[PDB]
This record gives sequence, structure tokens and C-alpha cells, in this order.
Amino acid sequence: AHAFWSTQPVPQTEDETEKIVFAGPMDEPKTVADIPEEPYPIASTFEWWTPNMEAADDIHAIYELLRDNYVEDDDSMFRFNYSEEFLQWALCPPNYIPDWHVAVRRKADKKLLAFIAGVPVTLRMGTPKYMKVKAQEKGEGEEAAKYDEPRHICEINFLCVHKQLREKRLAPILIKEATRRVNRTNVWQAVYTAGVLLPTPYASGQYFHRSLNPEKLVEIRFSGIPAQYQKFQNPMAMLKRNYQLPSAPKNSGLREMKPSDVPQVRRILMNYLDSFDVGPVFSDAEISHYLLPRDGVVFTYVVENDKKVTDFFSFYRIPSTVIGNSNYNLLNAAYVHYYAATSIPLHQLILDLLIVAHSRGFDVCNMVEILDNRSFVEQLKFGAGDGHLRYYFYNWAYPKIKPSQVALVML
Ligand SMILES: CCCCCCCCCCCCCC(=O)SCCNC(=O)CCNC(=O)[C@H](O)C(C)(C)COP(=O)(O)OP(=O)(O)OC[C@H]1O[C@@H](n2cnc3c(N)ncnc32)[C@H](O)[C@@H]1OP(=O)(O)O
Ligand SMILES: N[C@@H](CC(=O)N1C[C@H](CO)[C@@H](c2ccc(Cl)cc2)C1)Cc1ccc(Cl)cc1
Ligand SMILES: [Mg+2]
Repeated sequence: AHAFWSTQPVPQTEDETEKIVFAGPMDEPKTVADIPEEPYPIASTFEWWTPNMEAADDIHAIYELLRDNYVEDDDSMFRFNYSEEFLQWALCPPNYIPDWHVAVRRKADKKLLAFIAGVPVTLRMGTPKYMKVKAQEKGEGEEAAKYDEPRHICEINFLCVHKQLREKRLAPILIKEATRRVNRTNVWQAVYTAGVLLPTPYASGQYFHRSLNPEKLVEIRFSGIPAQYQKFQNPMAMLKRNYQLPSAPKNSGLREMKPSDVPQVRRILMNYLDSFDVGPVFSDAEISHYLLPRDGVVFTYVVENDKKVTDFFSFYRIPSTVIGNSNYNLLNAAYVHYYAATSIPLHQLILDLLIVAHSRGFDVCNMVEILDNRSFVEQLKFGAGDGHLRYYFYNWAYPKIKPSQVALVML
């Protein structure tokens, strides 16, 4: 049933998954020297391209391909519209590897036809806690601990084939070539998410959305006036009132993050992310890159009291194209990013996120049920969205975990 995924070092079924007991590689160990030097053979109308992410024109070409051809909802009403500043940020973290960004262009006119991006990530991905307990009961603790050290692997994102080229087996070709370039750098595992079911996820979670400007959301048909609001004489006035927020953060001590906060934010974040089975390890340079505010892209606030940072939150912006509408071009969405709470309940920290996002003119706040995102769904009036986000590894055997054991945000 899967002519491509069946030939790959991934678990092939849930049954196979269900009997994985320790973290570790799927495949034959191999070396750099075994991997072909030359790009995979490709059709003569196409050519491989490595974009230069320091070139505005290169960023622009990837921007247009995604604007027109990246992920839509199931009803083809909204399509993500990552900005060029956002792509620069997401594709170029500290020590990114230019060769990991793989594109296919049409020779004759250099039109971008397909893209896939790999970036480095330092990931904890050793045997999960629940399996380590089982291991102890079996007498098997050393085997369970073998791959505990964080690993420098590849995070794959932004896979996109132009609509005119769909269903011609281009996506496997891109994935093979990314894999080759990554292996040529002595990296053998990757982590990726998708909103579709593939062989075979190690975790799955729901999406959640929090209305910030319900009037606009109803106008563009992101949201309905739900059926129980009909019994009311005036449905929408009641909807704004339900979703209203304070004008200003309720935590005094709340202020935008600045560069001098990098060490403290690193510490509180890493201490928190430790509680999860799969989770990134960030250097100070990586905290600076992913969390310092950047206009239009990422927004980060710390709670500082008595000169020390005790809590923080971050969210990032992605507008979506509204594919049908008359009145509105764009849905301005805020996505919960990393955070850490040590002084106040997480719900009270995130409420200030919703307040800031609303003040700065976002329409909806969005998140997946990773991290401790559940602990605040009901008080903060999030509702579940459609479908599920699935988390995957390439060349890594891994026991199924709850999404509440996952701490990697994928942009
Ligand atoms: C060590 C380093 C390893 C590095 C690599 C690690 C693996 C990275 C894996 C990539 C992680 C990406 C993470 C993200 O970015 S997920 C975001 C994916 N992008 C979108 O959904 C944007 C809109 N859609 C498209 O652009 C195209 O429909 C895509 C490109 C998705 C497929 O193109 P098309 O529709 O023209 O199809 P095809 O004929 O060329 O190919 C059909 C084959 O492709 C398999 N397929 C379909 N969708 C996905 C998908 N989302 N992940 C992996 N495989 C996918 C499918 O099951 C089939 O194989 P098999 O079922 O026949 O076997
Ligand atoms: N490789 C994936 C990256 C991803 O997992 N995302 C990227 C989306 C934007 O940052 C994020 C997301 C978060 C909250 C909600 Cl409600 C929807 C999508 C989840 C591709 C993908 C992109 C969009 C969607 Cl909906 C699902 C999957
Ligand atoms: Mg294709």
C-alpha cells in the first residue's frame, strides 16, 4: 500500500510499533563513505537547487511556492502564508547547514517546483519514562539507557510540491535526496510532523484554537455562531462578550524579553523541557535565535520580579490566506511557542499571552496538545480543532508516547 514508505527505515505498522521497547536506530549502521557523492538521478527537465538563504530572491522564490502551494485546511478555505522574514528565521538557526535545504527547479525558466527543508536540532530521544519503568521490572535498564544522550539530528519541515506536479512521485525523490545530504554530514535520524497519517507515528495530538476577534472569524467562516447561541436574542454580542480580554497583562513584572535575559530563559526553559520524553536542547545562541523578539515573527515576554526572570512565554505569527472571502484577505494567527512557569499557574501565564496577542491584533491563538497545553484549554476557552498532528522519526525505533510527553514545537 506504500510503494515509497515501505522501502524506508521506519516502523511499518502499529503492531510493529507496539512491540518496540527501547529507543534506537532501525537501519544498518552506515558511514559517510558509503553514501553516493552525487545527487540522486532526476528527470532532464528538472535540476536540483540549493537555495542561498542570505539571498532575498532565493527567500522570495520559496515564499511564493509556499504561499501558493503549502498546507490548506480540509475544506480549502485557508492556506498558510509564511512570511519571508519568518522563513529566514525558521530555515536559518545557529549552525544551520545550507545543503540541507533541497529544492527542485524547472531548468528552462528556473521556476521553483518543489522544496524540503532540514535544520539541525539537538534532541533528547532516549527510551521514554514509562518504558524505562517496565525495563527495570524486566531487569533491562542498561539497554533502555543506551541512547539517552541528546542527539544532533535533522528536523524536516516545509515539504511542498507545486500543485501542477502533484501525484507524480516527486515527494519521494525530494525525501531521498534530503536523506542523502543529511547522511553525507553523518546524521542518521530525522524528526518531522505531518497532519496526515503515514507509517508510523510515535505520538499524535489534537489542535486547539482560542478566538481573539470572533467577529472576523465568523465573517471569514473560520468559526460559526454555535447552535446554542440561537436561543439568544443577539448571538454575536454574546460571542464577543464571551471572548473578551483585559487590555493589559495581569502579571506586573511582565515585559518583552531582551538579550540580557537569554541565560535565565535558557535555564528555566531547559529545566522545564527536561520533564518530557522527547524535547530539544537549546544553546544560549539557540535561545537567542528562537525566542528574542523579532518584529512580525516571534513575540516573547518574561515575568521579572526582584531582578530575576521567573516565567516566560513566546508565540509566533503566521498569517493564512483566506481563499474564498470578499471582505478579508488574511487570518492573523498567533501560535503558542515555548514557555515556562515557575511563579504562577500556567493558566495565569497563558492568559497574559492571549491578552498580548489580542492587543497586538491577532485574530486567534492556536496550539497542539503538546507540552502542558491541556492544563489550560478549558479555563482559557480553547476549543479542539479538526484532525490530528502526528509526530514521526526517520530511522528511530520508539515506543508510542502521549503528546503530553512531547516538547518539540514544529514551526
Ligand atoms: C536522516 C535524514 C532523513 C531525512 C528525511 C526524513 C523523512 C522526511 C519525510 C517528509 C516529512 C515532511 C514533513 C512536512 O513538511 S508535512 C507538510 C507536507 N506539505 C503539505 O502538505 C503541503 C501540500 N501538499 C503537498 O505539497 C504535496 O501533496 C506533498 C509534498 C505533501 C506530497 O506530494 P504529492 O501529493 O505530489 O505526492 P507524491 O506522488 O509526490 O508522493 C506520494 C508519496 O508521498 C507520501 N507522502 C504524502 N504526504 C507526505 C508527507 N506529508 N510527508 C511524507 N510523505 C508524504 C505518500 O504517502 C506517498 O508515499 P507512499 O505512500 O506511496 O509510500
Ligand atoms: N511539518 C508540519 C509542521 C507542523 O507540525 N505545524 C506547523 C503549524 C504552524 O506552526 C503548527 C500548528 C499549530 C497549531 C495549529 Cl491549531 C495548527 C498548526 C503545526 C507541517 C504542518 C503544517 C500545518 C499543519 Cl495544520 C499541520 C502540519
Ligand atoms: Mg508529485
